[PDB]
Order: sequence, then C-alpha cells, then structure tokens
Amino acid sequence: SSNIMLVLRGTLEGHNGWVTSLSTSAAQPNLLVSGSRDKTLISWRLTENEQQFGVPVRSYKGHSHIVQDVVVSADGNYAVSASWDKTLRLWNLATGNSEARFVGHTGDVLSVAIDANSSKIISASRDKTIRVWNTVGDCAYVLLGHTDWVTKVRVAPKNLEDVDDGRITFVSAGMDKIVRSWSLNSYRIEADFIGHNNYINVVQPSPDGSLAASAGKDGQIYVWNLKHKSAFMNFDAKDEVFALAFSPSRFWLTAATASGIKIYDLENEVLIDELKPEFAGYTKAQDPHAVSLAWSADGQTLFAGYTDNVIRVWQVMTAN
Amino acid sequence: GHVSQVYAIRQAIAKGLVAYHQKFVDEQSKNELKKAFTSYDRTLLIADSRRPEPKKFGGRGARSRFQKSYR
Amino acid sequence: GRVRTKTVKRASKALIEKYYPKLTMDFQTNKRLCDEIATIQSKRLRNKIAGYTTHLMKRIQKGPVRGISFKLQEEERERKDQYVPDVSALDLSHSNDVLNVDTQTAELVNSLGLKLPLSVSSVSAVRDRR
RNA sequence: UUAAUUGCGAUAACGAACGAGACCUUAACCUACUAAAUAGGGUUGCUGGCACUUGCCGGUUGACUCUUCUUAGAGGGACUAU
Ligand SMILES: [Mg+2]
Ligand SMILES: [Mg+2]
Repeated sequence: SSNIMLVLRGTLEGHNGWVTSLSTSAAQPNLLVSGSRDKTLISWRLTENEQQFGVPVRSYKGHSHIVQDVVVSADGNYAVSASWDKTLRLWNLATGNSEARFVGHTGDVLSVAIDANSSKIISASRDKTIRVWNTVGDCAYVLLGHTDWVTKVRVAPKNLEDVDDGRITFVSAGMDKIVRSWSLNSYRIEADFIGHNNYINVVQPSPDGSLAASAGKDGQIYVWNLKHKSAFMNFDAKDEVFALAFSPSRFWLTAATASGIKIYDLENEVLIDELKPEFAGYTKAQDPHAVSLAWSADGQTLFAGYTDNVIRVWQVMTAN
Repeated sequence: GHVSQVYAIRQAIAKGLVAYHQKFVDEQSKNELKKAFTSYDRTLLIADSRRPEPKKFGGRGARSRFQKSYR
Repeated sequence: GRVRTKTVKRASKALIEKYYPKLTMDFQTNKRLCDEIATIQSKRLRNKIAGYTTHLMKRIQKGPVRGISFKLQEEERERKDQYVPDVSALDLSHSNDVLNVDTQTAELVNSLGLKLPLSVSSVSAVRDRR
C-alpha cells in the first residue's frame, strides 16, 4: 500500500561547510533557513522552475564558529541560530541584521528551540545545562539535571491539550544516554526516558506532539509516548543515525544513517525507502552522509544537508 | 608606500562592493561579483599574507650576511 | 616534515583505548572531547593530538590495526576465537569413514595392539624432482 | 620515513633521562565579545568656499551615537582539514 516514490529534484549549492541543520515555517512554505560549518546561515527561496529547487536570499554572518542548530520563528520572519561560540543569535529574515545576542553558556551551544508562540527561547549547550531566554536576549531560567552534554532539544507542539494550559512541554537529550521531558510556565521537570544503549545524538517530537523519536550512536531508534509516558516502539538502524525527522502528512520517520537515509513507515513498522545519492570519484567508504533533515510544511519535499556542503531535495513523486 | 597604498585602495573598493551587495542587495549578485573578482588577481578580495622578515645580527639584511675574510 | 612525535601518538593511542565509544569521525567533536576528557597543557598540542586521534579513528573504521586495542575489538576477537564448528573435522567424518595410510603406519597400528579402520596405499617411493 | 636517535617497525633486549619536538615572544586572520576626548568614524550643530537642486571639499575640543580600521585583554583559528 501507498506506493510512494521520492526522487531527488534539486540541489541547493552555496554553503561551504556541512549543512548541520535546517528549518522551515508552516506559514511561509517557500523559505528555508540552513546553517552550516561555514559559520553562516543562508536563507533559500524555493523556485519551481527547473533543476535548482531554490535560490539563496541572504547570508547571515556574525558567528565566529560552527553553526550547529537553526530554528525559524512561527511567523516565518525571525530565525534563531545556535553556534559553537557559546552564543545564540536572533536574525530578522528580511533585514539580515542580528537583533539579539544571547550570552551565558560556558560551553558551545549545540541546539536551540523556539517556543510554540513567540515568547521563550530554549537552548541546549555542552555545559550540561539548558537555558530559557526571552526574545530580548536575557536568560530567564538555567535548567540543570543533565550530567553530560545535551545535544538536542525540540519542543513538543501542543495539539489539543486541555482547550489550553499555558504550559510548555519539550524534550532534551545528549551524551547522558537519557531523554528528559520538561514543562514550562513553573519551568520544572517532567517524566524521564531511559532506553538508549549508547548516547543520544538527536531527538525530534512528532508534528502532533504525542510521539517522541530519539536516536543514538548504535542506530537504535526509540519511539516513546510523552502524554502517555511509555515506549511506543523500537528499531535498529545498524549504522550511525546522525539526524531524524517526522513528516507532517505521512506517518514516517526519516533517519540520516551514516550510509544513506532510511525512511521508516510507522504504521507498518517496516522501512520502505532508502536514499543514497550518486557521487563521483570516491572510495565508497567515506561517501558524504546526511547530517540535517527537514520535511516540507505539507509533507511533499524533503531537504537533506550533507557533509559535502550541499543541500539535496527529494520531492515526493508517486509513480503510481 | 605609494604602490602599497594603491593595492590597499583596490582591496578596499572590491571588499566594500562585495560587503554592500551581501548586506543590502542579494546573494546572487554578491557571488557573481566574487566570481568576477577571484578569477582575476585573487588578492582583490583576500589580503596578502607576505610581510617583511625581521632582520638578524651578523647580517645587514633580513636573510643576507656579512662578508667573510678567511685570511 | 610533520611526523607527530612520541607524545601525540601515545596520547592518542591511550585516548582511543580508553574512550573509543565516545570518539567520533569528526575533528572538531574529537577536539572538544580532548579538551574535556584530557588536560593538554597548550592548545597546539591539543590540536595535534585530536588530529592524530581522528586519523587513528579513520584507520580503525577502515579495519583492525596493530598496536591499539579497546573493549569492543577485544570482545569481538574473543567471540571469533570461541568459534568451534559443530560438525566434526576429525574422526573420519569425511572420506566415508576411511583414512588413507601407508603400510608403515598400518604396521604401527597393528603392533600397537589396536584395530582401527585403515586403508593401505603405497607412497610411490619415487620422489619428485622439484 | 622525517629537518630530527622523527616515527612505522624488527628485535637480547625492557623500561627510562637529556637533546630534537613540545614550549614562549613576534608576524599574520578575527566586521564574534569588552571598551576608548591620549584612536578613529557617522549624523547633526555652528561656519568657509564652489555649485546653484536637495551636492561636493573643508574648519569646530559645540552635541548625540558607534567600534570597521587603531589599540590590548579574555578567547577563537590549523590539526596537513576534505
Ligand atoms: Mg636588505
Ligand atoms: Mg574591531
């Protein structure tokens, strides 16, 4: 069932380091902000004309070191960048200048999260801590509880929780081999998740916000319930799964293995498609793996940022 | 000196154009300018790294030496 | 003339042998790891140490290499060592329960006072010219 | 193989010490941080001249503001990285 084929449609050249992270806003479907190892963000405008799927719009210089995680705002006009210089930068997606410079992490920041609304900034850093900031730039909360580095923090979207609660729930993980849930208003702990043999490389809550997918070094992908606080399922990728991403339309998990990109069909608990682009002049032992994954707003296109300094887009083209 | 100043103005004008286009114009224009520039006298956007070598005793030059008598 | 003298090589070897699960393929991540898990005095030596650690990690990923060892590799070696075939490689499981011996060892078996299933065959005393 | 008794190694040699390297000073690169009437810049004053269109080149220790260059501290950066 669902004989869905996805084919590479364009390549977004222009970066100069590994495209570490990607982000897309639901409101604005034709804009894509990508941060790379070249210490710069790039805003891409997507064109449905010919070979190139997008067009770079603005490069955001101002970061001294590696840019790890990139998050766009809900409205699609602001972008928060986490870099390896222990600082966070807020950028106006049109002006190109920085608005706020969040400072306070003693270790280089690895991930950043946007609030459901435009209120709070959640940042994870190597200093074993999480920081909650306002949009102005000051740090409101210093959440502890992790004894090692925290690599990924992405907010669980509130779908239909009771009506309304004014409570902000997200997850956090890193080299502590644990996954933690946090609730904000106040701004304290929630349930835990201990399933990983090795340390967690990346976590990503489902678009609805009730499934949390975590991945690690051993390629052991775990899927948990947050609102139920229980395990949902478990698979093995048998490679290095660098990044993973849910899909808005389909019930799918893209996983960036060290060898290629797997897609897991969640309802059938079986992988369906594998993505391995064709490079040239290599030795098949160091083919550029994927480090960043991001689906489109609808769930029609997939953006993958590789170590070959390239964004490649796979458009879903169901060949019957 | 004179020619050093001239090359400084060259670099200043080129880098100013590129930075302005990056800041307020567009990415494609900036990359086109960089392709036009760096394909011609790479120093136009990249500062030269060669600079004078400190002098040393026993030599009237930075790397030269005095004459030897030998007899 | 970059040869990476004793100190960096030994330090990287110990780093791999004590921290292989945490080490990665990337230079920058391993650089931060070197900063956190080891007290390298200067930073040029830290960078050299991380670079050689990455090189040794890449060599290990390509395959097993001499000198360095760690828990995972030693466990895999022991597991491969514990391999014993369930099928028998002796006691005439092959050659339809017949072993081929010449006359002399047949007389050896006879004079030993033992009756084993033998199969006499002359050894053609003519020797190969090599 | 290395500039190197520098390493890979083979081994009645095993472990080590000095030297080399490491290390400091200096020269780079920092539109990232801290800042500056004993360094510079912008806007605006108060003026000079020419143009006459709102602009150009100036002067002022008059104000507001900034740190790109100039400085110097903490740091980053290159480890033969891919
Ligand atoms: Mg001279
Ligand atoms: Mg400066």
